[PDB]
Amino acid sequence: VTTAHSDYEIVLEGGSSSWGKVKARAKVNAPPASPLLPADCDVKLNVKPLDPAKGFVRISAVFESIVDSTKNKLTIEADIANETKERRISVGEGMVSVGDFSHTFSFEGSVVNLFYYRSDAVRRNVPNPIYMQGRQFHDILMKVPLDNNDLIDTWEGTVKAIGSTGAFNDWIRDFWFIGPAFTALNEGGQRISRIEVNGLNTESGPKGPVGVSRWRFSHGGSGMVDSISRWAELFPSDKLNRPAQVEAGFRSDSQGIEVKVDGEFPGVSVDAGGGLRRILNHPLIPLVHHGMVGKFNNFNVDAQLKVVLPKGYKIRYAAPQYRSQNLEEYRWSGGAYARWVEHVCKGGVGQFEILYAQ
Amino acid sequence: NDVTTAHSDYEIVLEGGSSSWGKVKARAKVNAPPASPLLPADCDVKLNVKPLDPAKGFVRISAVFESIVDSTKNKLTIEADIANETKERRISVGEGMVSVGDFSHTFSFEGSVVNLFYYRSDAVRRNVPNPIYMQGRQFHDILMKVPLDNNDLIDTWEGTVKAIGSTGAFNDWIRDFWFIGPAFTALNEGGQRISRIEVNGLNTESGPKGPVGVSRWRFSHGGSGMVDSISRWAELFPSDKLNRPAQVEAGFRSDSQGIEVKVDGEFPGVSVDAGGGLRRILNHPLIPLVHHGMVGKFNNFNVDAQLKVVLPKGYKIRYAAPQYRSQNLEEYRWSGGAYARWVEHVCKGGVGQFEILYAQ
Amino acid sequence: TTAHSDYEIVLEGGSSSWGKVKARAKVNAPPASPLLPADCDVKLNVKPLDPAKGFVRISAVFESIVDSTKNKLTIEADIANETKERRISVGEGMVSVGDFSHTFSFEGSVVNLFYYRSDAVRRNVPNPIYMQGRQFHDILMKVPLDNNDLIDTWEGTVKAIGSTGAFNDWIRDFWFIGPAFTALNEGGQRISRIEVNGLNTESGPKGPVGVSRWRFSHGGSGMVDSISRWAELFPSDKLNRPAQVEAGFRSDSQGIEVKVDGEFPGVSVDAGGGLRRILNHPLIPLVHHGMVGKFNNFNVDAQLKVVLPKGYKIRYAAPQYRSQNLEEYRWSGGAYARWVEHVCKGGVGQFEILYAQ
Amino acid sequence: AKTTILEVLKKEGKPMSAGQIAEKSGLERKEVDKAMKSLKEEELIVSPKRCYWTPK
Amino acid sequence: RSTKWYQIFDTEKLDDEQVVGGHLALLGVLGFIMGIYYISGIQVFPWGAPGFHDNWFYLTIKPRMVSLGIDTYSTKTADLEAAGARLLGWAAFHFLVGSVLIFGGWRHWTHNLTNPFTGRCGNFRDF
Amino acid sequence: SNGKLIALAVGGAVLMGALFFSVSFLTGYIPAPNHSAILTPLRSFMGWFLLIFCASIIIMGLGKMSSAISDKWFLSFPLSIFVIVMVMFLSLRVYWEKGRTTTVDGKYIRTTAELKEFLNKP
Ligand code: BCL
Ligand code: BCL
Ligand code: BCL
Ligand code: BCL
Ligand code: BCL
Ligand code: BCL
Ligand code: BCL
Ligand code: BCL
Ligand SMILES: CCCCCCCCCCCC(=O)OC[C@H]1O[C@H](OC(C)(C)CCC\C(C)=C/C=C/C(C)=C/C=C/C(C)=C/C=C/C=C(C)/C=C/C=C(C)/C=C/c2c(C)ccc(C)c2C)[C@H](O)[C@@H](O)[C@@H]1O
Ligand SMILES: CC(C)=CCC/C(C)=C/C=C/C(C)=C/C=C/C(C)=C/C=C/C=C(C)/C=C/C=C(C)/C=C/c1c(C)ccc(C)c1C
Repeated sequence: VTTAHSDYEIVLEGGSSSWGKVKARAKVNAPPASPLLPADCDVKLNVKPLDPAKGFVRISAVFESIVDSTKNKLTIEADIANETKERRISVGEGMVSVGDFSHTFSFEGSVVNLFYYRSDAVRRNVPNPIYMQGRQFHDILMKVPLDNNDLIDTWEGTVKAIGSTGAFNDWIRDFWFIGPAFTALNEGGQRISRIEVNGLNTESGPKGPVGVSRWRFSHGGSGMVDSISRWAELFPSDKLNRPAQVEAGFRSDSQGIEVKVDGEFPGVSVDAGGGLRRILNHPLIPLVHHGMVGKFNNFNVDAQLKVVLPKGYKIRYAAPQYRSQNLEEYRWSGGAYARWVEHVCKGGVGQFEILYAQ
Repeated sequence: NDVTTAHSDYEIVLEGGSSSWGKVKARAKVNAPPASPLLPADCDVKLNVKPLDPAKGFVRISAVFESIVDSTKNKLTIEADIANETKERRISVGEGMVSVGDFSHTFSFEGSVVNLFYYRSDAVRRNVPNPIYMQGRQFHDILMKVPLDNNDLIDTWEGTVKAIGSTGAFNDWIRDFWFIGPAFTALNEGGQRISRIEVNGLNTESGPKGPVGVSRWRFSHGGSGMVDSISRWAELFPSDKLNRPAQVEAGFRSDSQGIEVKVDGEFPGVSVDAGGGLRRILNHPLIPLVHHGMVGKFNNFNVDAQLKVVLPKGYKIRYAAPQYRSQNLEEYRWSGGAYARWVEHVCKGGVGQFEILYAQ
Repeated sequence: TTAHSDYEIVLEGGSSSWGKVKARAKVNAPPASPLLPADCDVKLNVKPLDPAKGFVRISAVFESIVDSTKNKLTIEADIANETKERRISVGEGMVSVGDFSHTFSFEGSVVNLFYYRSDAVRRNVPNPIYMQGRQFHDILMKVPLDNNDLIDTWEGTVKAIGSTGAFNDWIRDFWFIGPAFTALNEGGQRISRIEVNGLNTESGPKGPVGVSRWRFSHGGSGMVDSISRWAELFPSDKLNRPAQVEAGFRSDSQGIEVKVDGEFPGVSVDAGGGLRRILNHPLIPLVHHGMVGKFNNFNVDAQLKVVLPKGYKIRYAAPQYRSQNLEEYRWSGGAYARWVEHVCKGGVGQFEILYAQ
Repeated sequence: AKTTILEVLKKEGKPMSAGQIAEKSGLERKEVDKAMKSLKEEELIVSPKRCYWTPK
Repeated sequence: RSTKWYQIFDTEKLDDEQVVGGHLALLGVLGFIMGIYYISGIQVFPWGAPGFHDNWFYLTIKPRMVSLGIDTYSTKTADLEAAGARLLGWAAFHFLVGSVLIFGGWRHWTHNLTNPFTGRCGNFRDF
Repeated sequence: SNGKLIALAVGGAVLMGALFFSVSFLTGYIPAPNHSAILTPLRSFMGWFLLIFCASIIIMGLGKMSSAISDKWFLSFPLSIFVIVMVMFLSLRVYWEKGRTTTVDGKYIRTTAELKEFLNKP
């Protein structure tokens, strides 16, 4: 019958604190769409305010995933700060490790996200500007110590290709969107500009040769791209006055998929207007990119959302109405909420507007 | 399994003889969430067209979109005199006004649209009776003037002029600005390849309203035959068959709970001659179907659809795929069985055929 | 809505991967063709021609009837994998539609260059699926123009190339008609602008023959079988016998009927440790048929029979089999039906079948 | 979550423990003794049902 | 909010066909309950054993049964057994017909008015 | 971990039973004409608990019924009651009152005339 049992929970904090405990478990009997299974993964994201004076937050992400028979691990740790309202600066390190291979990397990239229109006629008229068209440039300088032989071989191959292939700048695009990514990208409204490789350099380090690559690209969003439209909302460094955590994971086999998520992070609540708060506008990139997998099996949802408001807060509006109320906990279960869960699980971008106020 | 109800009643009242006119009524109710991140979404569209000058080819079309999205009121009015100059070209001289909340601004435009098919094969036209996929390309040459009588208008014009003359990549990224939201997907999902634009003019002057900003831009968009705006070029705008004012009042009232759709209008082009006095309903446009498929796949549903065809006096249907369920001597009714399958197929994004052939 | 499918795999004994595949499918769903009465009688064949050079003779026929219009296409080819990245074919064929007919000949070289061939990925990932790359595709086409339509089409093509420099860019719209263009995006393909080296014409035994030496580039992000699995899709070395696939197909308003019957190699591969693997499922078919498989809900009535060489018992069937009777493994219902619905609607999840030596 | 308690029309019950405790033993009551088994079965039926019932 | 557990079947959430199906399913349930009540008035089984005691349900609906000849106000065991056989037959008829009614109400509630014996469907709006 | 919840609940019930038994021994009472003093206190405690437990599970199950009720219960809610009611009626015949309550002889007293003739036995 292909049931999908889910349970979501959003505990909030009072005042202007946009902090939230987001818990979410899911179990789906439908097969996953990964051509290699079983696929297991655990992702941790811990960010701490390192130098609040300059807006620097140290964010560390650890991915540990077994695919088929190979273990893979990607760790990153970067101090990220808002250089301006449109520019963000990151200095970080990390490593990748796949079976009998591994290599570290250090990067000093900068991301400049700028919209295409900043008209006030729209901001004063539309209180909920979901779509915001924009372009996000990345100037990425990354260094990798070529301790292993395969690293050196790939460096030599890239050097040969860039210096000989006149169409490297655009074919790299369909290189580094491996498999269905290059599809989902286009299905999310995202465009990628032909990269410019400002330079390849074998600037050796203290303990062996180091491949240093500086390259600039840009991804453009038609508004459905949350990484562009919701730019300032992606980075609550101002809100980060304490460590924020996320611990997610999924176990997938031909039998089905299981998902766990437990996080404490800000940006969950945003001011809709006039002292009224709102659970943040749902990002649309996850939904449209899920629609590339969620439309493959006919499923029936058993979902239950549990929004635990802070002490003294009331919900003034819920598009799918809440099923029950425990004087601070509002429960959505079945009815229109189940339809909306089936709608977003299959790729829908419908609005789930929870407005709440003290 | 759990599915959502989708009720629909359609009615096509047809006229006989050389008259290709038809009344179209359509009521629909869907107990499924919409795909609009801004909800609720109300909208009413009133397209009115009239024959402005017979024997000259000029009609006047009046499109009145109105919508209320997230308690924000929007309204576009267009009044355009359109005329087919040659087989592959037409010209539109029109005016209009867009409005959002308190803001509003008017505009005027003169636009030449060419539509060139990629081939002129007599081999295909002598063999294929239904040339659906007629690939080609449309070239718009739009010139447009806006009275810049607002601070926001002049700010936007300033930003545009300082952007076009600064970044040479403007012609490439104007598209991802221009097709807001999922519309960019809908560019290729329907096979529509919007091309890099060419700004042929960015002048300004002083008109009776004050400063007026005039922009001329040419842009070509191609089609692999799935683009109904290209393959059906001579069939989507029947200026010759417009001997009477045609009207179309559409609208929807999509709440979070569901979608209510109401359409009512009379216009020509519903029927075409398939040869040998065997009239038929026009080939279904594929762009609306494939574009609605992006949203129609989000929920699993059961649909009860009632297609009524009110034929004129003394007209017999000859073939219908799927078959009609009840005739009532003129009112051919489709409902359930394979027709419900077809309605689900197209409401989920399908482009399956519904070839109603009828002759006197 | 029901989809009754019966699959039957019969693998040949020994190291050979030769197999006979039967597939009888019947779906009570409307097709996604603007012309519904669509019938096809595809008949692909291939026989060895010169093992000393690997030359194999392919013979494909695509007789079809769409909307009472007879559309037939035949291709004879002589193909060889000269370099294992470059493949060269010399062949001919004909295209007929209704009362129109015209022949053609071709000499085509396809160089499938992978972006990366690093040994780390190969040695760490036991089953590499997504191998992004690019095919550089050169074709010399010799088409006799003994018809008015061909003559004026050739003249119009020359005029178009001489008039617009966007011919290379805009020919992609003409090249993939209908949703085919979308099949490039959903399938991860990306076709580059064509490169015409000359639209010549020469006197022939009867009238002139137009010569088109045109080259393009088809890149794949890894989801493309022709890019990722370029070597494994053309087993000219494993062709110890003639191979033949016959695919009948019918579609009307009522439903779709499919009838595949084919003996061919490559239906099994080596996986290491003495365990052979029923080959990885191609990804382009699933993600391209999913563009039509999402148009209707259906109940799965699928049944798969796997007949293996005796003593080659299956290990790690994921999803698992339902019934085994001495080299007839059977899948029906359960997780297998979920996976059948998954791949019908566009899914590309793994159906891993391993059988021991 | 997994939502082990899975109500269905085929919901006869498939936990091994609470399934074996689905026994009644309300017969030969001897109210002190076998109705104490009725109490035990109700307890060991509700406790799993409240924890988890149908993993099968 | 109309999501309270006592507003689940509210009219705003149900169509005319849904209400048809609900009423038919409840009428089949009603026939099943009526059969239960009938078999609650079978003082002596035709099997030849003492039967159910009196309950307020059957004692309420017994005068109607006597009026209709289904039951009896006789003390003779044989006649009461025959009338219990009549009650069992009528209760079985109610069970079967109510099962058919629940089936039809399910089909109307599921908006699936397709004949099991013929693939021809039906239109609630036009029949 | 809900294991400790059930552990505490069962320990509390067991302790209630043990306390009832101990105080029954403490409280000096003539057991009965026939019944013992080992089983009767346990019978009373069984009634005590079974009552409390039945009320608690009824409350909890009806709360979760109100929580989980939906349109999907269209056939799940009514038919269930039907079956339970059916079971109840059958339970009246086979378990609680097994028969029609004729005399020991089996004369089937069924009219007021014979009831008058019976109650006045000589
Ligand atoms: C380098 C990446 C960027 C960035 C990119 C994005 C993007 C893009 C999005 C967010 C979104 C959000 N981010 Mg952020 N985010 C950054 C740094 C931060 C910091 C911080 C101070 O460092 C904080 C506190 C946050 C917190 C938040 C919230 C404001 C918001 C999610 C709310 C929700 O309910 O989540 C619920 C959370 C859960 C469901 C858990 C999800 C856990 C998984 C493991 C994370 C996603 C993984 C993804 C599927 C796989 C990508 C792997 C990569 C290929 C390596 N981000 C950095 C600088 N963030 C989203 C949002 O709503 O924007 C308005 C959004 O669109
Ligand atoms: C939609 C797919 C194509 C497209 C295909 C066409 C087609 C086809 C036509 C035009 C026409 C026009 N196009 Mg255009 N055009 C597109 C995008 C654009 C954009 C843009 C969004 O930036 C612009 C500025 C223009 C500019 C213009 C004008 C030059 C001209 C008249 C506009 C107007 O008054 O229409 C009036 C607008 C309304 C009627 C609103 C509703 C529009 C829809 C598409 C009509 C549906 C008809 C309905 C099914 C039948 C109703 C019956 C009624 C009785 C009429 N196009 C896209 C890329 N364009 C016309 C022309 O060539 O003029 C010379 C024409 O025939
Ligand atoms: C500026 C726009 C273009 C144009 C663009 C198109 C396109 C593109 C298509 C049509 C289609 C049709 N048009 Mg036109 N149309 C033009 C002018 C006309 C004139 C005229 C003499 O002026 C007439 C009589 C028609 C009439 C018709 C029919 C021949 C045909 C629909 C048949 C059917 O049953 O519809 C049933 C009608 C309904 C279901 C009503 C739908 C109501 C809505 C409001 C109209 C569609 C709006 C769209 C979804 C949203 C537009 C939003 C934009 C942002 C503005 N159009 C102008 C010149 N028209 C289609 C057809 O089949 O072509 C062969 C088609 O592909
Ligand atoms: C499909 C994805 C790729 C592609 C990938 C490949 C691959 C891979 C090969 C070719 C080959 C050829 N391609 Mg190509 N090619 C594509 C698009 C094109 C287009 C076009 C209209 O756009 C053209 C003109 C060509 C032209 C050509 C020829 C020059 C050449 C030999 C044809 C042959 O004999 O066909 C015969 C045609 C048929 C057999 C029809 C059916 C084709 C399908 C794909 C066969 C599937 C196999 C089936 C499941 C099992 C068969 C068992 C039988 C017993 C054999 N390709 C796209 C972009 N092309 C070959 C080569 O390089 O020659 C040197 C080759 O190996
Ligand atoms: C010109 C085309 C290319 C070519 C391109 C491809 C592509 C591309 C694919 C294969 C695939 C396969 N090919 Mg090959 N292949 C070529 C030459 C050969 C030769 C040979 C000695 O000449 C042989 C024996 C094979 C045999 C095989 C198998 C190894 C494999 C299918 C296994 C399976 O279970 O099939 C089961 C078979 C059935 C389901 C029957 C399917 C029958 C239909 C008629 C074939 C597909 C038609 C397609 C949808 C429409 C083509 C339209 C064109 C416009 C003509 N190919 C030539 C040179 N081959 C697939 C594979 O696994 O790749 C790794 C794959 O994706
Ligand atoms: C016959 C006299 C009344 C009438 C009597 C009833 C009764 C009585 C009931 C309905 C029910 C409904 N009525 Mg009414 N109804 C009438 C006319 C109407 C009209 C109209 C005129 O068009 C409308 C629109 C409705 C609308 C509706 C729906 C809200 C609902 C049916 C859908 C559904 O959920 O059923 C399925 C509904 C159920 C699954 C829920 C109720 C289940 C019950 C409690 C199960 C009992 C089983 C059995 C009796 C248990 C044994 C107990 C022993 C006998 C002691 N009624 C007339 C005027 N209607 C039922 C409903 O629930 O209303 C909300 C309901 O209870
Ligand atoms: C309807 C759903 C259930 C059902 C539920 C019940 C219920 C409940 C009861 C019976 C009872 C009876 N059932 Mg029954 N019964 C059903 C199907 C049947 C069928 C059949 C053809 O399948 C038959 C032959 C019977 C037979 C019978 C009799 C043994 C008995 C007396 C019926 C009689 O007086 O009705 C007379 C009916 C007619 C005159 C038809 C018209 C009825 C009018 C419209 C009733 C409403 C009047 C009121 C004033 C309102 C009028 C409103 C408007 C102004 C018109 N049932 C199905 C299975 N059955 C009764 C019982 O056991 O009595 C003790 C009883 O009350
Ligand atoms: C339990 C009997 C239920 C019921 C259960 C079913 C079942 C079961 C089926 C339908 C089907 C249909 N029902 Mg019904 N339906 C009931 C009453 C109604 C009511 C109403 C409550 O107002 C409506 C609007 C309908 C309407 C419809 C049609 C849409 C459809 C038949 C199409 C047609 O051409 O058939 C021509 C004939 C019909 C309109 C008659 C439909 C009603 C019944 C079968 C006959 C008359 C009622 C009679 C007094 C009681 C006999 C019931 C039998 C014991 C089953 N029925 C009766 C009370 N309905 C049937 C189907 O789709 O047919 C192709 C089907 O298989
Ligand atoms: C009417 C029956 C009781 C039912 C009352 C309901 C209780 C509140 C229930 C919530 C009410 C409500 O509103 O919501 C209902 C919600 O239910 C559900 O949620 C759950 C939490 C899962 C329900 C389970 C709660 C629990 C496990 C069950 C209840 C708790 C239990 C275990 C109750 C019993 C406890 C005991 C037995 C109490 C008594 C114990 C203490 C005693 C006897 C003291 C002894 C003294 C000693 C030490 C010695 C004595 C001594 C002295 C002094 C002197 C001398 C001598 C000689 C001696 C011996 C759904 O999830 C939601 O949907 C739904 O809404
Ligand atoms: C087209 C239009 C406008 C429509 C017109 C269409 C028509 C004419 C209407 C059809 C109308 C029709 C035919 C609809 C008929 C609907 C029926 C028969 C539903 C009956 C439900 C029973 C209920 C609610 C259960 C109650 C249960 C209780 C609480 C019992 C409690 C109880 C009692 C009392 C005593 C002892 C014990 C132990 C208990 C538990």
